[PDB]
Amino acid sequence: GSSGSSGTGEKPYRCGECGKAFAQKANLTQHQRIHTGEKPSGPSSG
Ligand SMILES: [Zn+2]
Repeated sequence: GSSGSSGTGEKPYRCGECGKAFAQKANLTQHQRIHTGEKPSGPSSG
């Protein structure tokens, strides 16, 4: 999935666990997953 940089302003949505932010919820909701049960491997997806 090769895409560019979507034109989005500030981010109204701000995570509650850490305090992150995102222009769209879909981006945040998927982020919270990082907190929900910490894995041994860790968030790398490299
Ligand atoms: Zn967070």
